[PDB]
Amino acid sequence: MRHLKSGRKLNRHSSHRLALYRNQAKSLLTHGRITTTVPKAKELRGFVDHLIHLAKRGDLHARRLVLRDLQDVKLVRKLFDEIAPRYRDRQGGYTRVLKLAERRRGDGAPLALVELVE
Amino acid sequence: MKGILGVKVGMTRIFRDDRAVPVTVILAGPCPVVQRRTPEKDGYTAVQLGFLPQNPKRVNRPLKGHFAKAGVEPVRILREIRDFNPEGDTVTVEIFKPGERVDVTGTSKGRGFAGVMKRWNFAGGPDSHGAHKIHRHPGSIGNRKTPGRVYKGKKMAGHYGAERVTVMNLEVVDVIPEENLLLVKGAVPGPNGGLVIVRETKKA
Amino acid sequence: MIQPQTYLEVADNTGARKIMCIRVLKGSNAKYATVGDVIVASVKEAIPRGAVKEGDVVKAVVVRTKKEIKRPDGSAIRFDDNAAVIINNQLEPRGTRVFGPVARELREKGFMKIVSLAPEVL
Amino acid sequence: AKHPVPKKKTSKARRDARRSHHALTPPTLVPCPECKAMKPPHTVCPECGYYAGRKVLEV
Amino acid sequence: MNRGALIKLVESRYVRTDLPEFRPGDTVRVSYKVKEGNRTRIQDFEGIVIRIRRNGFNTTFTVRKVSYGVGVERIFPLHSPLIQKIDIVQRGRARRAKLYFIRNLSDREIRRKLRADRKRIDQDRAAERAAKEEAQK
RNA sequence: UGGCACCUCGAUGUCGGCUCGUCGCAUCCUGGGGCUGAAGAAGGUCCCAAGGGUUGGGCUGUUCGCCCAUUAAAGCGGCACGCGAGCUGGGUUCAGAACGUCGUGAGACAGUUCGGUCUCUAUCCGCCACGGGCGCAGGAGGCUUGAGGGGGGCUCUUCCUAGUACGAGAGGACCGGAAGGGACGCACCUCUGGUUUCCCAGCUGUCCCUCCAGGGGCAUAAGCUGGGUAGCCAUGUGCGGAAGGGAUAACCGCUGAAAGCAUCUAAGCGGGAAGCCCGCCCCAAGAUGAGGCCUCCCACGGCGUCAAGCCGGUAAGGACCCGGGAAGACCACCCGGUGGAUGGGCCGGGGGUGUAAGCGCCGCGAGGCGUUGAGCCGACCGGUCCCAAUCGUCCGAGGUCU
RNA sequence: GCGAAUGCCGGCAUGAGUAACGAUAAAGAGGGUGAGAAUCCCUCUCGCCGUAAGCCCAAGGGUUCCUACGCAAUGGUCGU
RNA sequence: UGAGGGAAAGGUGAAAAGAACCCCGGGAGGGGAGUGAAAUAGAGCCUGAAACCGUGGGCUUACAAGCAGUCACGGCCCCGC
Ligand SMILES: [Mg+2]
Ligand SMILES: [Mg+2]
Ligand SMILES: [Mg+2]
Ligand SMILES: [Mg+2]
Ligand SMILES: [Mg+2]
Ligand SMILES: [Mg+2]
Ligand SMILES: [Mg+2]
Ligand SMILES: [Mg+2]
Ligand SMILES: [Mg+2]
Ligand SMILES: [Mg+2]
Ligand SMILES: [Mg+2]
Ligand SMILES: [Mg+2]
Ligand SMILES: [Mg+2]
Ligand SMILES: [Mg+2]
Ligand SMILES: [Mg+2]
Ligand SMILES: [Mg+2]
Ligand SMILES: [Mg+2]
Ligand SMILES: [Mg+2]
Ligand SMILES: [Mg+2]
Ligand SMILES: [Mg+2]
Ligand SMILES: [Mg+2]
Ligand SMILES: [Mg+2]
Ligand SMILES: [Mg+2]
Ligand SMILES: [Mg+2]
Ligand SMILES: [Mg+2]
Ligand SMILES: [Mg+2]
Ligand SMILES: [Mg+2]
Ligand SMILES: [Mg+2]
Ligand SMILES: [Mg+2]
Ligand SMILES: [Mg+2]
Ligand SMILES: [Mg+2]
Ligand SMILES: [Mg+2]
Ligand SMILES: [Mg+2]
Ligand SMILES: [Mg+2]
Ligand SMILES: [Mg+2]
Ligand SMILES: [Mg+2]
Ligand SMILES: [Mg+2]
Ligand SMILES: [Mg+2]
Ligand SMILES: [Mg+2]
Ligand SMILES: [Mg+2]
Ligand SMILES: [Mg+2]
Ligand SMILES: [Mg+2]
Ligand SMILES: [Mg+2]
Ligand SMILES: [Mg+2]
Ligand SMILES: [Mg+2]
Ligand SMILES: [Mg+2]
Ligand SMILES: [Mg+2]
Ligand SMILES: [Mg+2]
Ligand SMILES: [Mg+2]
Ligand SMILES: [Mg+2]
Ligand SMILES: [Mg+2]
Ligand SMILES: [Mg+2]
Ligand SMILES: [Mg+2]
Ligand SMILES: [Mg+2]
Ligand SMILES: [Mg+2]
Ligand SMILES: [Mg+2]
Ligand SMILES: [Mg+2]
Ligand SMILES: [Mg+2]
Ligand SMILES: [Mg+2]
Ligand SMILES: [Mg+2]
Ligand SMILES: [Mg+2]
Ligand SMILES: [Mg+2]
Ligand SMILES: [Mg+2]
Ligand SMILES: [Mg+2]
Ligand SMILES: [Mg+2]
Ligand SMILES: [Mg+2]
Ligand SMILES: [Mg+2]
Ligand SMILES: [Mg+2]
Ligand SMILES: [Mg+2]
Ligand SMILES: [Mg+2]
Ligand SMILES: [Mg+2]
Ligand SMILES: [Mg+2]
Ligand SMILES: [Mg+2]
Ligand SMILES: [Mg+2]
Ligand SMILES: [Mg+2]
Ligand SMILES: [Mg+2]
Ligand SMILES: [Mg+2]
Ligand SMILES: [Mg+2]
Ligand SMILES: [Mg+2]
Ligand SMILES: [Mg+2]
Ligand SMILES: [Mg+2]
Ligand SMILES: [Mg+2]
Ligand SMILES: [Mg+2]
Repeated sequence: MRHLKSGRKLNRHSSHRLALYRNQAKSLLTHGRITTTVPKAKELRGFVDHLIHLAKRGDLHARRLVLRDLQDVKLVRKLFDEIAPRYRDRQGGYTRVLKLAERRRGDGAPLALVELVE
Repeated sequence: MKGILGVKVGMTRIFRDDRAVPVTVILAGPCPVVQRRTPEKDGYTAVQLGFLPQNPKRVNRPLKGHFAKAGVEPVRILREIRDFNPEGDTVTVEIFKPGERVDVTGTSKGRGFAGVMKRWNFAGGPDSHGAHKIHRHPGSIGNRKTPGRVYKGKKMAGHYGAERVTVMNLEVVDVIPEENLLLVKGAVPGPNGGLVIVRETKKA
Repeated sequence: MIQPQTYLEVADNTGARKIMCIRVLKGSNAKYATVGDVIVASVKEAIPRGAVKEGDVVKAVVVRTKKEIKRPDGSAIRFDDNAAVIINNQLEPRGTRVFGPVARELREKGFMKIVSLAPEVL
Repeated sequence: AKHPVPKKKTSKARRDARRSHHALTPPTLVPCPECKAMKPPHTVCPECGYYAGRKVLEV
Repeated sequence: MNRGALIKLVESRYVRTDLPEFRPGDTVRVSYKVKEGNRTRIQDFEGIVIRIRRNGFNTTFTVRKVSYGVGVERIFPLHSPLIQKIDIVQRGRARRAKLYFIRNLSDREIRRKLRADRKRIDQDRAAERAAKEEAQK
């Protein structure tokens, strides 16, 4: 009855949810900004902020913990070598979520526009 | 009839001389009184308390604007505690004494649209032995032609919980004076954060 | 916490080894049975040369359960297997050597000759 | 044909009364702080684009 | 500060935090006891402790022992007034902190899976406290 | 069990069981009382009393009935022999087949046995819950009395009085007190035990990242095993029934004529039950009989069929939108919206998991040691404005009459 | 000469914006075409079959094959 | 499979004189303009009913219970000197 469970259940199962966050992490870290639905985004921010806080260390083990959920070495070296320096003067919350209008025609779902903070 | 506004903060065990007591720590702090009733004005003669502090900008002022007593308006429901009579400033915990039986009236947890087996403790059909779809159903709800209609209160599914629930005859274990806390003996209605009123139990 | 159709293991030397209890003596509908509780058991298997044969309907007291005994100080205790001692109709054990450990609630619930007979009372 | 069936048909005073609740509400339309068009709150003005920051792409 | 461990720290002003920390190894535990009116006869109880469910003030642990062919295990609150809790042989090697698998196999192969430690023996004998500084001068 | 054949042959599903109840008393117990062939206990019978209970099993398809262990009791009935738009199909009322009997035979048997399709969508009334509109004769924010309605309305054992009264003795109370239980109901997760779906660790096979190492996917919609915090529960914990008042039924009376005596009654006054109403708790002013109290705002800003009942903004307020919540199907309720800790991230604490990767040493190697209670963290509790509630928009009385 | 025949034929209702939308193998993201894209084309990830959910024939079906132009109708939604 | 069973589907206008052209709209669909006696005579288009679905006006309904009707009193609205 989830009297305290956060969850964010998304009409999928566990491996589809974790592999979905694996896919949106790669698609958000490849091009920066992203556009998706709202409840997938409002929990995906808690995953990408976890990856960037595990990118602030950079000590050969947190690299492996980034590689547990980001299987592209070229994307991880781009993450550490192009994203990790310019966020070091910011403490937490490295991702902004701004809701987008003009909902989809076939679905009627509200849109979310989620990008890296400048 | 002594009473206080309180709020659940959690429960634990205390240790007496031989037996442990499943206490509930409960924060019944300094409660400002705002209004007294009168037999010559309303008759039932209760006293209106309010307890937890509010910054004066979320108010809307039919509420902001009570007179001299408790100019700083509280947050929660201004509960009248049914013929209790303080001196006029506030009601502390030292009105209560350890070893007295105190009533706790709060607001229990609503389970949502709770089922009939979880709600009214039925038995239902078996899992095996050919049972089509009866595994959690209540079953029969009446009779044929006479009487016809289903009687009122047939104890079916609905909103179980989220109502005002009174748990009675709780003995006071310990009093904390510096933070104005109470230690009742377990089974308080309400979640961590649910406001209660704590009266005197009768049980004469 | 033993129920109907339960195989209590006899911790006594009255001949019985494993018994099956049916009705608990507490009231109208005794659902469970704690430690220190008089039950009625039929004897399934016995050792020879004993006064308790197979199929006897005797009374007993429960001395060990796998379900815990909750001591009133907050503490608790569990055992390894269910055990009973063959009591009579006048609350006296028929055997003069009880096997293994027993509980402490037998003392405060009446029985002294059983607890004084048990070697290591827990 | 199976276990639930309508015994009698619903008339105009009952069909045209059960439809009375589910009607479309007018969507709230606050003015855009830069654009001279209407838009629902807490989302992007489709011509403004958040004071021309992360906007619908301009030249 | 309305809720949390500062309110739950007020009812922890009688805590007994001088008793030593212990991993799941062999130990002996004495306890107060009330029987026959008088509160005397503290009782010792050795064995291997299985589960360490530490939770704030009201922590719990369970000491199992083999007693006359019967596995008897015991649920202790660690803060009720038990006098001494001294560890006989600090075996340990708790690869699993919840070693519930022992209750199936009751035989000599307990200590081949629960081997004697060396580390806590080393800082135990190195932390033996026997430094005669009291009234030494 | 019958008799009748009055609606039902364009059909009203038949026995039994499970779940779910409700009602009557002609009461099985618990509560009172009279009589007794009532010495006491245990009894028998009758009157009042339906408030609450009426077990767990074996046998047969069984209702019933016979036995085991208990209890104070394992009551009798109705509600389409309650209940198949709830379920079961064991028997009977389908087609197969066989046994015994009858019949030349086909077949039949209120005789026996094996097997044998039980029909997803609620239109209206009813019921359980939650809402929208309007009303409550000015508009709102709260607090709250209670006309009325349901829940609970249990009950046993041990000890003192007391081995006293009584009885030759065996036996063994009434009155009152103390403690502990069996079932049911409410609340909680601190103790005990569960679940906890990717929180942690280990492991097998294959494939992939990059060869080693280290990782990822699949083997469930968890790949298996061991744990597992918060939350949700009971197997756990704390409570409940009352204590007390009034009128009472059966019954026991006081005074007292009719009927100079007598009499509980004809006037009156009493005692007298788990029964009734009080009392406890919630529901509750849609109790139009629409209650009561505190606080905020209020004449025109134009004119009728005149203080809006002809209209546009607006005061108090409310609504839309967003963050959310042990609040929740949707709705609704509650806390916030830069004057903020409401959610996410981070930090600190609690807690789960158990010595992370890498380095150095030993060993041919699998593996073991120090770095290390380290590394990893879903919820529990605080702090931090780093990000998201930015901007905002729309309704809203203008104070009728005796 | 119609109101009945569980009459027939044609239209429109109730059921109702209700059930369902057809194996619980699984989708996500960035560009392009286009007035209009969760559904069309390309690219990067994830999953499924792989004694087939792969390939080759005979049955059977009869232009369903390819290209170009379009969405009147069909595709259990949209669809360029 | 086959023997066989077996439909519905007529109407513009005298003459297509079948709506050139402008605008919205992707198109469809129309709004104008024009032909036409008539364009609610617009291309399966003569007349075009009823069931059915709506829009606009008058009356009445949020304390009343009925196979929904009839009679009476009254109020409101619309015709008629
Ligand atoms: Mg949460
Ligand atoms: Mg779905
Ligand atoms: Mg809830
Ligand atoms: Mg069940
Ligand atoms: Mg099933
Ligand atoms: Mg079936
Ligand atoms: Mg009736
Ligand atoms: Mg209508
Ligand atoms: Mg702590
Ligand atoms: Mg009859
Ligand atoms: Mg006749
Ligand atoms: Mg019919
Ligand atoms: Mg029939
Ligand atoms: Mg029949
Ligand atoms: Mg009677
Ligand atoms: Mg009788
Ligand atoms: Mg009696
Ligand atoms: Mg007697
Ligand atoms: Mg009754
Ligand atoms: Mg009854
Ligand atoms: Mg039936
Ligand atoms: Mg049926
Ligand atoms: Mg039925
Ligand atoms: Mg059958
Ligand atoms: Mg069958
Ligand atoms: Mg046959
Ligand atoms: Mg279905
Ligand atoms: Mg309904
Ligand atoms: Mg309402
Ligand atoms: Mg109220
Ligand atoms: Mg009332
Ligand atoms: Mg009423
Ligand atoms: Mg009542
Ligand atoms: Mg727990
Ligand atoms: Mg748990
Ligand atoms: Mg794969
Ligand atoms: Mg595969
Ligand atoms: Mg899987
Ligand atoms: Mg799978
Ligand atoms: Mg007299
Ligand atoms: Mg009388
Ligand atoms: Mg009387
Ligand atoms: Mg009386
Ligand atoms: Mg926050
Ligand atoms: Mg810690
Ligand atoms: Mg720890
Ligand atoms: Mg740490
Ligand atoms: Mg963390
Ligand atoms: Mg932490
Ligand atoms: Mg999670
Ligand atoms: Mg948290
Ligand atoms: Mg928090
Ligand atoms: Mg702080
Ligand atoms: Mg006709
Ligand atoms: Mg019909
Ligand atoms: Mg027809
Ligand atoms: Mg709907
Ligand atoms: Mg539906
Ligand atoms: Mg429906
Ligand atoms: Mg559906
Ligand atoms: Mg699906
Ligand atoms: Mg896509
Ligand atoms: Mg796109
Ligand atoms: Mg584009
Ligand atoms: Mg897609
Ligand atoms: Mg061919
Ligand atoms: Mg074909
Ligand atoms: Mg073709
Ligand atoms: Mg083409
Ligand atoms: Mg198309
Ligand atoms: Mg289509
Ligand atoms: Mg096109
Ligand atoms: Mg002309
Ligand atoms: Mg025209
Ligand atoms: Mg025209
Ligand atoms: Mg037409
Ligand atoms: Mg046409
Ligand atoms: Mg003509
Ligand atoms: Mg026509
Ligand atoms: Mg209309
Ligand atoms: Mg009325
Ligand atoms: Mg009215
Ligand atoms: Mg009438």
